[PDB]
Amino acid sequence: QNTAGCGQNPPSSGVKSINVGGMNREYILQLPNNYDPNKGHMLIFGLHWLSGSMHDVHPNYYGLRQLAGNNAIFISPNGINNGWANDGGRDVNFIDAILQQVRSQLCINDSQIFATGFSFGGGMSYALGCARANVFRAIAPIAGAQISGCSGGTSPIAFLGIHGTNDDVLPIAMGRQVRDRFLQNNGCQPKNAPEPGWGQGPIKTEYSCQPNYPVTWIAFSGGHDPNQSFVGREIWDFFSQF
Ligand SMILES: *[C@@H]1O[C@H](CO)[C@@H](O[C@@H]2O[C@H](CO)[C@@H](O)[C@H](O)[C@H]2NC(C)=O)[C@H](O)[C@H]1NC(C)=O
Ligand SMILES: COc1cc(/C=C/C(=O)O)ccc1O
Ligand SMILES: [Mg+2]
Repeated sequence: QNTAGCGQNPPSSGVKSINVGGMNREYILQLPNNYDPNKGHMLIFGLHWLSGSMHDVHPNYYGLRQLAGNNAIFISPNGINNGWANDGGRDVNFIDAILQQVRSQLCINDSQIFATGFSFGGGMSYALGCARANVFRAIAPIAGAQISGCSGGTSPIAFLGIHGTNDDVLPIAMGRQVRDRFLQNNGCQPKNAPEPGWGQGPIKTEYSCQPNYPVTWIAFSGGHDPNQSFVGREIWDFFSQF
């Protein structure tokens, strides 16, 4: 179902500021090349990593921008202290405030709201899946871990996890913990997920879960690096199935 912003004159793309409980915070809004204000769009949050900023995720959005056509609106929010510590839920509240604002300004399909990010931004995507499973259709942490909290975390939500076997910063076992939570929440049948050897190609494992709540795990043989050529393709294909 489409939001109240449908049919309204659109704002401009660029850096926006927003008051969150007295705290001034900032995000980048990127409209598609051809924005039809009468068509419901996907909404994709891309979340930066530690010591990064919103300006590192924009303009490429982990490879999604080049694949998305006119179907998606992109948002790159800025973390406090170049991170997503999410103290007391303040970063979940930030996302709540962005959503309230953009849904009233833009034509968004409420069943196509997504979040993805790398490392600390993958932790933050996980926190949104824990606390806002009613809002987000799917999350895709890249080298994620439980480092931004997880309040709630019992509801199902479609999940794609990507992680490198030789990641020395957030070891892959931390990403498997995130995955295993949604294998339980989504009612997935137990299944072995093989992971590649050194110098071997990525291995994607698709689980059998409740119909609306798929779980996919992709392990690649590299390290702490989101710039693999399959990343944008796999995330887009996962998001566009809904
Ligand atoms: C908003 O998004 C939903 C889900 O993507 C759309 O519902 C889909 O409609 C297409 C039409 O063939 C089919 O793939 C399915 O029937 C629906 N997919 C689901 C429910 O996952 C919906 O049409 C979009 N637009 C509006 C106005 O709701
Ligand atoms: C190991 O624990 C942590 C790791 C990170 C790394 C974030 C990043 O690389 O983006 C952040 C916070 C942590 O508590
Ligand atoms: Mg298109």
